[PDB]
Amino acid sequence: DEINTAQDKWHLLPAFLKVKGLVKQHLDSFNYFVDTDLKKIIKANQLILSDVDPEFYLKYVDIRVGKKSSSSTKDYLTPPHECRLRDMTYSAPIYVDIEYTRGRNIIMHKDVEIGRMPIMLRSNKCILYDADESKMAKLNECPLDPGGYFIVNGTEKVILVQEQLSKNRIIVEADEKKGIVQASVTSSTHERKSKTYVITKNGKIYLKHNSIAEEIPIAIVLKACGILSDLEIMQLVCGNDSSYQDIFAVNLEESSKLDIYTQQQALEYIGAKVKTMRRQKLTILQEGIEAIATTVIAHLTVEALDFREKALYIAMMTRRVVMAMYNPKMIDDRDYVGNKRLELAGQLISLLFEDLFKKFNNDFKLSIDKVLKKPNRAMEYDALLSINVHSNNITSGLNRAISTGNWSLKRFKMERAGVTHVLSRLSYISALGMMTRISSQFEKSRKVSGPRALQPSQFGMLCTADTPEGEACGLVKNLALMTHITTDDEEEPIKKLCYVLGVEDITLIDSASLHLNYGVYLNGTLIGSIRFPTKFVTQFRHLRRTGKVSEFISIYSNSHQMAVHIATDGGRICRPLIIVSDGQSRVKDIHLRKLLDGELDFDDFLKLGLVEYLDVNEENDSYIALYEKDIVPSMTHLEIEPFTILGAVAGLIPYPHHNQSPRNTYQCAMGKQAIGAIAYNQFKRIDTLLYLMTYPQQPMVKTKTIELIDYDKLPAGQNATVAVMSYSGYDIEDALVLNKSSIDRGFGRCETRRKTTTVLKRYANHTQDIIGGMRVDENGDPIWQHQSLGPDGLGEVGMKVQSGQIYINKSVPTNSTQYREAPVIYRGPEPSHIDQVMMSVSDNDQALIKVLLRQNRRPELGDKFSSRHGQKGVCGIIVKQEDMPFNDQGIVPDIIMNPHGFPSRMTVGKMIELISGKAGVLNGTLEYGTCFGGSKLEDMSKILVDQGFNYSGKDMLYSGITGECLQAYIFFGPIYYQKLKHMVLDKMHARARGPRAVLTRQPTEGRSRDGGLRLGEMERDCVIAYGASQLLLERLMISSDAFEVDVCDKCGLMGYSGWCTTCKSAENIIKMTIPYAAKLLFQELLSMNIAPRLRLEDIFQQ
Amino acid sequence: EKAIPKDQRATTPYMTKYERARILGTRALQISMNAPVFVDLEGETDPLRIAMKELAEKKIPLVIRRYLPDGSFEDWSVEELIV
Amino acid sequence: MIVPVRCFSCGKVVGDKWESYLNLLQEDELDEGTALSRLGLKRYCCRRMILTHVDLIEKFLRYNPLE
Amino acid sequence: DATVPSGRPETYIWRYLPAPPVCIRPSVMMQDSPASNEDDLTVKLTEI
Ligand SMILES: [Zn+2]
Ligand SMILES: [Zn+2]
Repeated sequence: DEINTAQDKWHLLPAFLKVKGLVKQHLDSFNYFVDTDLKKIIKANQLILSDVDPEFYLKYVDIRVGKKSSSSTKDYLTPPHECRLRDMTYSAPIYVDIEYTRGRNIIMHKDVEIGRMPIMLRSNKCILYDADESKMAKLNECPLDPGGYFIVNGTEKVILVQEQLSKNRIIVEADEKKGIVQASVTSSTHERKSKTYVITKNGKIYLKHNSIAEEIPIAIVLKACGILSDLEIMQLVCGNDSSYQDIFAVNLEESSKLDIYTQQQALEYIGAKVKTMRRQKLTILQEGIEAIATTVIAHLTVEALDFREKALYIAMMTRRVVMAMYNPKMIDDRDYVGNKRLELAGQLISLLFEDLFKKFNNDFKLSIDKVLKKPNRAMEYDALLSINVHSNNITSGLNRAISTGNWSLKRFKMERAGVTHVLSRLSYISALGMMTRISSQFEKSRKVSGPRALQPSQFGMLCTADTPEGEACGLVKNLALMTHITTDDEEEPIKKLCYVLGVEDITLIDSASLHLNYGVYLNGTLIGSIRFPTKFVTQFRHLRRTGKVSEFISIYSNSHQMAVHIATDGGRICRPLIIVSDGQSRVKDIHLRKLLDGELDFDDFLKLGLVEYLDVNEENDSYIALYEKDIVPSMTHLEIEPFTILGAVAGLIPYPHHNQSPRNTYQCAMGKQAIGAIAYNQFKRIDTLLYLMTYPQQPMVKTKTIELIDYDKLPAGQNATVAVMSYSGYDIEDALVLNKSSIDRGFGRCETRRKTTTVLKRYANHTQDIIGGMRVDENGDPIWQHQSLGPDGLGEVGMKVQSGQIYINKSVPTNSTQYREAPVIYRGPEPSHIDQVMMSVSDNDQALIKVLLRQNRRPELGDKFSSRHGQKGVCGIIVKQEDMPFNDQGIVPDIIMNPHGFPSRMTVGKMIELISGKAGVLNGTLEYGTCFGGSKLEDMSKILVDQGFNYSGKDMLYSGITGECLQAYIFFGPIYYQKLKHMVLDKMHARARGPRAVLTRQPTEGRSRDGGLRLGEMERDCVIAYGASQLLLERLMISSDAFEVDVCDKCGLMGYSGWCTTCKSAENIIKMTIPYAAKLLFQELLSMNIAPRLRLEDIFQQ
Repeated sequence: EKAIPKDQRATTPYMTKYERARILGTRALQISMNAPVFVDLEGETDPLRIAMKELAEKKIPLVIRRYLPDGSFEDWSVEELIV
Repeated sequence: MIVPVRCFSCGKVVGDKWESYLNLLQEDELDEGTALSRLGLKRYCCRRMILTHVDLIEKFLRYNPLE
Repeated sequence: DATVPSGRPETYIWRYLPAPPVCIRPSVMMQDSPASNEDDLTVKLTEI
């Protein structure tokens, strides 16, 4: 069949995904780190020197990860699955070349390991790179596993993509009753700061830096930065517009109000306000201190005597302020997607390793000074034993930062938490969706909902449905399917190109003509102005399409702010788009024919100028067509596939465009909790928790996404025969009816595997734990507590354990000769089965035991199920097959779901899924429910009619309990249903009496600790409103903490054992019951200087 | 500290829900403490249900002391409190 | 993992038809629909039991630990 | 109110510290190290 561009341009998405997988932000960022950023750190910190012994130095020449020069191969890395099993870190050694001087003028190289680098999965240094599923089988790794995380101490940790406002860029915001402040958060490679900028009063404009004592008025700083004419000031910040002149004139007047100014007078004024530098270089306290102040006021570091660049930057800052004061709506949305950047794992580890390497070099220099401070016999030979010992600190910090998520960077000075999370193993989709997950910047004042709303500018860049529920609702975002994140490329060769293309430098530009032409900005900085801004943009775009500049540079033109903007920084979100030229697409299906034939992989569509990346800002300048049919000859691009606006998780939904959006969001939530297949090595894995479906089925109605992400290879769910009808009355309010005898035959049958890890730790007193045990009775059989224990003292593989039995008989020394028993006891309401006992050793010659407890689980009453459309609900009743309604062929539903769930949730996608699945099973083909597409309803109805069924999927059933025809036709067909991780067996908890808090003598607060249910202030309020005083007393005093205290009648102070121990009389001591919380509060108040003396009276005597 | 004489009484002659609940609780506690019951059980063992039966027969030997906010009180037997 | 012995809804034995269905697909190739109809799977429940099954056991056996 | 003893204002200046009972600041058993772990109020009164 001939290739049709309209319906075959979608293959560019699989072409893009082949070389640029879903987990590629992490992958590329980490490869960039380990390949170039490590060299960058080692070349920044290349030499360390000592005050003493000047004829001596240490040089860091080269840096490498995982390879030596001795052999062509890399070093043996313990494979990542073995690292997972043995609770160690998947890391490769960092090798450097050291030039340390010998005392006899000898120069040599070396290959010295300075630590272990935690290697991300499936990166360049990872052993699973370019493996063919056969080496993956040999390495016990899943070929479908996403990669892009770290194994540190055996746990899978992922550095989530970080959202944050773009640095080095001007942001202007207004406010009500306070004034207009607009900042430029500028970050250097060693110093980050924000040049705040607000209007204090009277329309007066000020510059507010942290290092500056008081906000310097704007005319002062403008005069300081070389622009000292006080007319060109108003010309730069005001142009020819009349309103801005009077808006700005007040701070022009102030400039002479204090004292008339030269440049150096303003410079001295600025320098007088600099705070401190930790009292070093005290001899700089002069007019020259302002030079460092202005050098470290922004990213526009000045190394000469020309201040034009910073002057024009501050003038634009001011002019944006003046525009905002003239009228609001000239501000930028802080939630616009074009104003945010995504930090990635490689960048995070780059800065973390830079900090750790600075610490390492400081400590190495300290050790060198301590060694070489000795007067005599300063033998230089083997001066590297210190670094051999000292290599542990880099590894320790690098591992611990990933393990805990707290990143203590002393140099850059902030403490961030939650940088890493444990990779979720509830489902394959759960893991893949934890990949491509974005966490937004904290300290956001969550009381408001600015960065919680969904923006139109995130179309195609962030998934429009995968936003989580409950508390971080709108704070955690997910990447769309077809997306790229730009990488930092050098800006200097683009400035020269801009000058070539007609941009005249600002130093060649005068103030009076600056706001008469468009001004060209490179990363927010005015590099110059150009005539023909649209021609310049077109020529730049032609150069980028012909590959003369990097494909990731973005160029767009703002008309309100007369500017041509060129962005080269990394972290910008972009997506590919077909270029539409002269009203026609550039692909024209010959390229598509080549692409399916094998030629022209996705990169060649970029080299050929047929497809280009667009960031959010260029989309302002673009005009995209969704389809080839509505290409008007004024549009600039054409969507490859519009279903890519949903992420990986939202692609599990059949016909999502037929659903209300909250249903799609809730399915994005529940699909990550669905129970199913995890990996091809799931039975070789030993995880803290794992839910597995016994008989997972691929959905009958699938999408393009689920096969692009291999969801049909490890599915999580089953195609239940569903009758949509009211039945038994046990299906009201999301409750489901489950077929008994479908559960008998294995429908919904899952299992849970839990691991328990113990370490036989050695101690200082040459002593360690042992695992002996299995005592017997007088008849030779073991005691019941050891019924499944084995001679080794570790649970027998395959035997059952009930509650109270031991599967690990560990004993701990009493002087840690004599061992006290500390065995691991199974505490489970239902028995488990030992299916894997792993006996191994950690990296520190310490015995390691891991026991996997497997437990089959029948679907029961209260187990939660969901159906890919946000329609969740527990099993309300399980009924016999004969009581279930049946059709002519005797087909009987596995699940009955209420019709009342459809009208209000408005999930038409679920009905279309039922019909498409029915037509698909009857036709022998899996159907498609892709977003904005899928199998047409008329085709499915035609298939249904051809096979003898109603076109609308409504068959006539008979009642299973009366046998008669149901008076209404029942929507009958297969629907994919997922069993969710929330089972009633792990939620059923009940406590009568038991463990109590030591401090407060109240019931414990955990289900594993036999905890009680807290009766909060709200329930106390409800019981009060009922007027039930005795119930209040019983619930809050009798059944929680009842203490018989001794209270003296003379002094209102609690006694003990009928003794006041303050008057020492025991005559006035009274016995009463009060909350132990009240007793604790009184004893705490007596610890402070409060005496809460209790006065008593008789209840009786009236 | 002064009981209103029975001949005149300002409080309501009807039993409140709180009065009924507290009377049932007190009577059930007494029965659970092996107090004699003045109703025919017909094989009932629950003290609460025995107390409800006595209340239905109006054979509960308790009076309600309703204190007015001014400190006085008027006594109402369970029998005379109409439901 | 492996083909279920019975259809979840009817109870008809479908675990003895997996290999025959695979052989119908490979040797003397048929459409999936006619291959399901050739085996006797008339009801759409028995049809989906075979059509939507994912044979994960063949993938799990690639990690057999007692070779 | 100076009717009762301890109504004198000078008693409001910290002179005697009533160190709380051990039940007020329980010392937990076998955390991390085999040795018992103390708590904040105990440490502060030790330093005082
Ligand atoms: Zn006393
Ligand atoms: Zn069947």
